[PDB]
Amino acid sequence: GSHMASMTGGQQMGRMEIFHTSPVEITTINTQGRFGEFLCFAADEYVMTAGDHVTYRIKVDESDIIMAGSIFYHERAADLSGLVERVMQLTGCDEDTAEELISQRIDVFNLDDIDASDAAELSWEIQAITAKAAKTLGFRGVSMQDEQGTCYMIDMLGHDAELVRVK
Repeated sequence: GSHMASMTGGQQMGRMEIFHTSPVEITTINTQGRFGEFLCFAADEYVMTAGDHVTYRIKVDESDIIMAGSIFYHERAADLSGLVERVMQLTGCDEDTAEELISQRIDVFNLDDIDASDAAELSWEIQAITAKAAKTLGFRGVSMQDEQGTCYMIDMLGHDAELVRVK
């Protein structure tokens, strides 16, 4: 069975070669992210910082973040009540930041307001909790603010052949 996704008919709109990082050697997906959830990729050559890690270059719909980013239109509307209590207790974030934080629109790396020392370690947890959002829609389409300024968290499906080492 399977091999059906490989025989796709141009269903995936616009693929983007992305740098997924997990310090290892290419054998199995470590799937050990901060949420036990999907894997991180960074934009540009800044896969982590330097390329001393086994990075994977995968092809991904640029549309993924667009159809997933639709979350940031509906969630605050109805889910607000639960969201407020949620992210407030998740990483001690004020509702203003909290709401936008769902789609990870601000890591403490760009933030001078909140103490970017302690909140920095919490921002890794923000990345974990943002994967929870990506876990809900099915399209993972989520982005962060890293050294280069945008990271993304996407699912490492059993199509693992997609993960091509780029160090």
